[PDB]
Amino acid sequence: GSHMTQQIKLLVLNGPNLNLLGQREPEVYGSKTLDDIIKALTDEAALQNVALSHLQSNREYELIEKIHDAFEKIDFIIINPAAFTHTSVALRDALLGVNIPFIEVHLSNVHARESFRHHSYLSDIAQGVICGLGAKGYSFALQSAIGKLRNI
Amino acid sequence: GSHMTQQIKLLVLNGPNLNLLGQREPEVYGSKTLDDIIKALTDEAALQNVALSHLQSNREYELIEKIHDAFEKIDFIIINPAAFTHTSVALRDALLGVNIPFIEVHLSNVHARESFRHHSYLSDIAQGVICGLGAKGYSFALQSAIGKLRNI
Amino acid sequence: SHMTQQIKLLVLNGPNLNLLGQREPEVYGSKTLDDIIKALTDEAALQNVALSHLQSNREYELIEKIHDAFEKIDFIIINPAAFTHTSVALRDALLGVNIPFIEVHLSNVHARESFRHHSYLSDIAQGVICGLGAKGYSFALQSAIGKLRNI
Amino acid sequence: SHMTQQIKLLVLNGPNLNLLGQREPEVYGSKTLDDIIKALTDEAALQNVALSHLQSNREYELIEKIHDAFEKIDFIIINPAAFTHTSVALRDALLGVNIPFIEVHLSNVHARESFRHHSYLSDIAQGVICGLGAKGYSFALQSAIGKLRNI
Amino acid sequence: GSHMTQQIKLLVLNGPNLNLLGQREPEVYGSKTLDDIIKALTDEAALQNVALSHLQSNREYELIEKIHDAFEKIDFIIINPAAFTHTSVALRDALLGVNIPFIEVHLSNVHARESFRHHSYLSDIAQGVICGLGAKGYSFALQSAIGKLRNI
Amino acid sequence: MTQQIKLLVLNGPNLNLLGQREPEVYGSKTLDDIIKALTDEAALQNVALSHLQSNREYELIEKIHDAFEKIDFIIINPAAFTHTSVALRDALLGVNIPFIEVHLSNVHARESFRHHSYLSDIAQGVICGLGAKGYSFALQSAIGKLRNI
Amino acid sequence: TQQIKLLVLNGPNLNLLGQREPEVYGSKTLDDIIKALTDEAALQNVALSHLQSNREYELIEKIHDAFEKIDFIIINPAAFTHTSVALRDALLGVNIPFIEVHLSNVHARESFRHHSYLSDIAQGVICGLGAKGYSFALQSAIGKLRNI
Amino acid sequence: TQQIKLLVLNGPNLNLLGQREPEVYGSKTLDDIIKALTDEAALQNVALSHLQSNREYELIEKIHDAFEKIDFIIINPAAFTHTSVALRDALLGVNIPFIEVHLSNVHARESFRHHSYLSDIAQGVICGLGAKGYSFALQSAIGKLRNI
Amino acid sequence: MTQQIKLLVLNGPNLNLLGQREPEVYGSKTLDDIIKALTDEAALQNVALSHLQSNREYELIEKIHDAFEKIDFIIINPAAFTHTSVALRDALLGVNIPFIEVHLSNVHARESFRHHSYLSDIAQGVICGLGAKGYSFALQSAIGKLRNI
Amino acid sequence: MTQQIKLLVLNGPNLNLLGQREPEVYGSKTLDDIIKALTDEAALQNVALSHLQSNREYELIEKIHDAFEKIDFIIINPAAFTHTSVALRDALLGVNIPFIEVHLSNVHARESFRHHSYLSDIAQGVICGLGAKGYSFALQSAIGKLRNI
Amino acid sequence: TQQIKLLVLNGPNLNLLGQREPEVYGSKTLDDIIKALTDEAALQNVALSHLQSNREYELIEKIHDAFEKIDFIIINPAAFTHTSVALRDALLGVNIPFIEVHLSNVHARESFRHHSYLSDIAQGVICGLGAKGYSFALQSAIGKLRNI
Amino acid sequence: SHMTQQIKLLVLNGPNLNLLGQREPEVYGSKTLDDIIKALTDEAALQNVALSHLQSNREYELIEKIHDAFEKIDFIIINPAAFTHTSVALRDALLGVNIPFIEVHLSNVHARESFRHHSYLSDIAQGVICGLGAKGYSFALQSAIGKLRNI
Repeated sequence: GSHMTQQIKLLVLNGPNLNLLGQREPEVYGSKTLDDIIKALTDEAALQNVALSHLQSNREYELIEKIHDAFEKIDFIIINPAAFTHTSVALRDALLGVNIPFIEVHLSNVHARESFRHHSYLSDIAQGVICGLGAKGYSFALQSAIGKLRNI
Repeated sequence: GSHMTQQIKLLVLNGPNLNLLGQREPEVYGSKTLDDIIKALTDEAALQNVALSHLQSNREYELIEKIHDAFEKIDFIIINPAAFTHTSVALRDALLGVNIPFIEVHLSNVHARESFRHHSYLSDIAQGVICGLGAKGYSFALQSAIGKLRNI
Repeated sequence: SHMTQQIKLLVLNGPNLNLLGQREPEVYGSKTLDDIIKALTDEAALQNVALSHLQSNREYELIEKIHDAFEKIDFIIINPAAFTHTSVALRDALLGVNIPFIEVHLSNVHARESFRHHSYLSDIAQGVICGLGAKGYSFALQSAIGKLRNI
Repeated sequence: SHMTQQIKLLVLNGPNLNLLGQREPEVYGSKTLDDIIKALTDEAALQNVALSHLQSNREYELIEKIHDAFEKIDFIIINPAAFTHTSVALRDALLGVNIPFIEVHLSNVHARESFRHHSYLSDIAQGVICGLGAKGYSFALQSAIGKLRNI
Repeated sequence: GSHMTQQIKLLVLNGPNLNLLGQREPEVYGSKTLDDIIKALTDEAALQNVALSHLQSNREYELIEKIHDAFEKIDFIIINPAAFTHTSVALRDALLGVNIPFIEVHLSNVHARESFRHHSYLSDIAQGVICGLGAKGYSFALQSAIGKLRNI
Repeated sequence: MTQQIKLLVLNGPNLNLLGQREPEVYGSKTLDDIIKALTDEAALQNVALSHLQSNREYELIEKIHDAFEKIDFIIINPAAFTHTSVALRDALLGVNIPFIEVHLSNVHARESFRHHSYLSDIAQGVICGLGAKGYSFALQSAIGKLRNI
Repeated sequence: TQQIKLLVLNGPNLNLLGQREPEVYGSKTLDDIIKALTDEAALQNVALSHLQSNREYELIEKIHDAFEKIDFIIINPAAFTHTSVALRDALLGVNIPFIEVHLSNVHARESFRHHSYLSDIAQGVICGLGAKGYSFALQSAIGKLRNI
Repeated sequence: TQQIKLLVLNGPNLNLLGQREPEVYGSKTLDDIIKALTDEAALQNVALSHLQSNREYELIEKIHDAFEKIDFIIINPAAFTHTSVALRDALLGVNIPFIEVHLSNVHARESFRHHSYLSDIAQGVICGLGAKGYSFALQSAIGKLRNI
Repeated sequence: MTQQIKLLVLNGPNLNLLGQREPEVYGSKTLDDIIKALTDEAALQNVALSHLQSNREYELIEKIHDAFEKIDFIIINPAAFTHTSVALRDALLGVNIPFIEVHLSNVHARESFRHHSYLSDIAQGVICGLGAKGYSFALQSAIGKLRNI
Repeated sequence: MTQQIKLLVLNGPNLNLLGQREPEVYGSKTLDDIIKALTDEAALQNVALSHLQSNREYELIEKIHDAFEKIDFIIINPAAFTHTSVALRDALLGVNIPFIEVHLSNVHARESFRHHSYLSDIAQGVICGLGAKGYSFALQSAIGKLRNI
Repeated sequence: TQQIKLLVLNGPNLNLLGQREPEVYGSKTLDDIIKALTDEAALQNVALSHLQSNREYELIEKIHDAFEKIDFIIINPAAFTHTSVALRDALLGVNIPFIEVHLSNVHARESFRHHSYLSDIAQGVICGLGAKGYSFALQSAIGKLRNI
Repeated sequence: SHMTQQIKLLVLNGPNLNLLGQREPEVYGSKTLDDIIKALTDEAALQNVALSHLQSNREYELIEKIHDAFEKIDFIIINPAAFTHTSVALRDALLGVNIPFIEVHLSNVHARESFRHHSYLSDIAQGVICGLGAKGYSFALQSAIGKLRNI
């Protein structure tokens, strides 16, 4: 506690369709964009000596290749795989292959939606899972990650 | 009926392997190419004041990103997702995210093929589904779409 | 129509389709089964297709009409309605007379209860149309003409 | 805290959570349920949230506390522990009083036996946190404040 | 047997995450890289008048498009689809569309791993399947392919 | 003063056999005996009760179509058709008359194929196992629903 | 007539009847239903006793106490219908005939509500007919016990 | 011997036997099979009656009419084997013993044809042996009724 | 004049117990009685009928291998092995002799594990529930198939 | 000389009914009779045997919590709770006392919902079907495990 | 007492007990367990006979030979528990009561080991308690046969 | 072969494999089991592998041979044929003697009936070869040599 902390390098990965946040019927579904969420999250992290990086993609390969590039360079991942949660064994195997701990986040409550959304190829190997709490879910994952890495 | 119609903008999306149409054993499986089908369909649409656009891809992301780019620009989609019908939740979520009505088409009768082909991530949110009627399926979807948008 | 060989096509409609247009027409639609068949028969005749029709709430009347179609009808368009999910006997009647057919549904069965997702006909149909309303019968007619004339 | 309307929040903990910190603390952890609730109550008070708590191994005490919360509590945070997988009665108590809630688990249920993968609460919760240990209750508190104050 | 053989053109396809071979904890999981395996395999093939080509990708489309480009140019495929074995109907349909015989290989024993890894969209249409025998699996597939094409 | 209610009772296949075989074992009451009693009970509360029993699915479907805008409530025991007839479900939905499903026997005590009904989810409610009084209970429920008592 | 002793058992959450949004979900309380049913029974020389509880044990222990004291049970186990093998085995152990009643049509609700641990051993089941279901169960019990 | 009265019931589509591509699927018609079977029965003092129908009700109503009139039933329900609970309950209701017969081997066909609503309550089942299956069922019925 | 048919009857485990326990209850007929009668019936139609019953799966498999090019038709009651032995299925496929599956009891009236057979889909046909006459029916069917009568 | 063993027997719902109904049919032995006999058998081998039977799941959970660091071994018949109570599984795991699961009846001969136990995989072992002696067998096993005999 | 004749049957691979890594998996051999059990039985005037086999037929044929000769069977079918309908039908055919025993807790092992072809027709089942399970089965058999 | 320690390898073949090459050899193939084993034994000997073989239609002969292999055999290659899908006893024999093995099938089981898709051995095998015909045994031999010699 008394010493300066070591910088944590944390990567946030977002999957398909999350670039649409804030676009359709904003008076109904909300006005906050993904860029707004990540800007806020990057500032929150920087006040705790965390250098937060981000990629969102509709391209599964961009997410896989970014996980590979994270090897021995990133301390922790926060991932919202979106639709690829239910379909991508390749993302599971990238995360197991680089051995970086991660937390799974969803804006929506997947358990209140169709039954196909109730199965995740990541949840069993995640440190934990947050769903249904909106944009704050990313901040909760960041808080969890800092506490896990610094034992606080 | 008495007034000039408003132009309809319709996008046709084709998924993987449909670029192979007409290539293998044409005396056995048929000589018509996908370009032949789309040329004919584009002319059929133009005679009814429909501007028909098209993308075929083996790249799921190209299809997702084209759906995103369609937002507030396209009135209706006709999609043959091919193999991605059974696998792509991301395509389901792109179509729900942009809120454009669509019809699902297959050249083959999926119900006569393997059991994995009997489930579609699109069929329940499509306006309707055509399968097994070959290339004419696209024309039937176009006819349906014009009637739905112009109430005829 | 003149240069072509006449096609003989039978349309079969299952139970409850006689109710089309009856209840809350402002809500569920005004068009009757008679209206759909009149229009379809006119469309067929202009392409040298002689179109016959039977609708029934009696499974046997559909089976027996299929038997009577043997060596007399080129193509069948069938909306079996609720019998789609229940009638093995209709499947075996169609297999027994070996006439190609298309399955049509007005509604999108895939958007409805899971018991409607299974058909005893879809695997042996030439193809299936669902969810496009009454134009689905015209699409089936168009498809049948193209198949039998190679056009 | 001053400018805000006070929130009344109830935390409910199910069976066996009273054992936290008791067995092999060097191995499974030292922190007790009392330690988690003391900290959580202090965190709530600084944001003008009055936080009440009940833990029980008695399903009825949880049901009856939910009934007593009607028209008196704004939000519930619940870790039903083993009752997550078994108690339809707790589901119906929460539906019956119509208070929004968040489900929390210390452990990652998805990493454990398949019977723990099913919850009678998760579909009607506002959301679910699992696997993040005792900070999950604080995350649920943060979420509840943001939802009720639109912040 | 007495005549010179006709050259066989064989394509090896590798799916996602196989580029990680040899990288993590090599004293534990092994030091051999995918490039090491393919170099050895290409030399083994060249001594039997087989011209062996290779693509590994984390991009499903690169694998699909390479299969399409193989049409009437390649005699046989060896494929380790990795995670896409369990998920990609599109790869199944590319291989059926070009009608090139193939053998499925896995370094790991998929039957000893999670139940989702027990189903393959390729195994029923492969000539055969090798799993669990490590890098030699590719050599066994090559040996099998030569014998099938030359009737030896 | 009450407005007359018009109520139709529909009985499916094999219920015409009630009372016929080994009456000392399975009971002596016939379907005609149940319906005569029920028609009298209904008449005392200004309900005009009509009845069809059939082994012909079509006769039940066609009767339901003919009931449109003419009948206030249906009591149906579809017997074996409860587990097999989607067409009866769709007839009842298509005419939009409220109904109650009744079975003399406790279907939940019988083979597992009898545990599912194509009508139970869209019925007002379901009565099983209580013998012939179940039709009386259904009649009482229908009167209370239509007259808000 | 010989007096019949009949016990009505109600499971969890039925104490909430009539409390929330009464203009929407209904004004009748469980006490209203039981007071009416107790009167209906007393006019036919039936002594009707009642227990509603959110405590599974209270219902089990009441069933044990009914042994050789009660002629018939009417039970709405509410959520416990789908979960309590212990209630099934309490009813089988005391061998008192019973009818299962639900206010709501369980078949119209989620699939987990389609299965009952009691329905196969009940005399019969009534669902979806609201509070009159308890009256129909009482009528059925009288007819069975008095052969009328 | 005492005369036996035996009813043979045939379900849907069996009227098509012998009609389509006879060089491929066979020339024997249902009338050919039944005329032969009626003669085989008459030589053993069995009066054999027959109904084939595509109408489920005709088969149900024939079974009701058989009550206390017929000693044994042979039934090939064809497609109705897999679908008709009503036929099962008609046979259980009149309590006449019966054998189930199919011309084709249902076990070699699609999985929905593997389940019968009649097989568990039949005396026995014959499938796949063609038209001789009806003769074997007749032989079995004679042996059961005359204890031979 | 007919050509002689050579037919092998195979019986699986526990069928040697026929007739032994509580004969007044379960029957007095032994397997030897059934086979002696069947061998006589076959001989009258110029069929040479051979038999093996075993509790040893291998004795049945090895007999089927030995039948190759020597036996025209098999009648098999695999008893418990019907539900468990893929190896018997593959023996029969490997020698390509037509066969009929017979069971004395109605397997469809018994526990659900008895409802599946590794032989029924590749048999010419299946007879169950008709007691010892089922072997006679199978013999009649085999004669008719081989002689086109 | 042996060290005393402290052993707790837990009995779940409905076992208080043992011996009550139709004793000429279902048996006359009461739970009190079984426990008195078992307590005497344990005392002869320097085992102090305590007991709770309850229809209240919480009384069983709370007793298991109270056993922590005070009891060497548990014998539990959870009765109906065997098939329903994850909370009892988690109580037993949380105090880490070895246990044996016992049932008087053969659960495998009863309805399929009785075939699954939330305790059987984490028990030392399971005894079913052998009546009241099953508690004696569990006691013998516990003595042998704790004393390595 | 009247002498009881009791047969113990052991299935495949139980001959390996005590062979591999005895410091890890245990030193007791099957012959050690059976010699002790034979002595325990002989002190109670039980004649105990034993067969262990990797040959399914040897166990089936031994059960047939037990008919009217043996009062009770204790069986650990090992792998055959999950696979052998033939063993079930041998035990049902000779109608000798039996107890099923496993050394290991099958419920803690793979899901295919959770199902037994014998458990529903056994008198009872013992698993997970090691070699003492055979003694408990012997104690149970004595009590049943002598009403003690 | 000289510089290496000799490997002792056992090949086990299940039921019906004795029929290889017997029926319609022009159609299903001419090569016999004896031909495969002669060739395999020669291939082994050139790499200082002493190869023993048993084929049987008797499950017990396979079980007992596995028991007899304890502390005497380095590696097993097994084609259990139909017993792959049925024999828990063979699984437990191999687990009981703790000798590593490879499962081989001539045919592609995944292309055949669904009951052939499940193996009681595949999860505990070092690996599995199917569909490659008789060369699969040679591939298994090659794999075993590389594993035991670290080459």
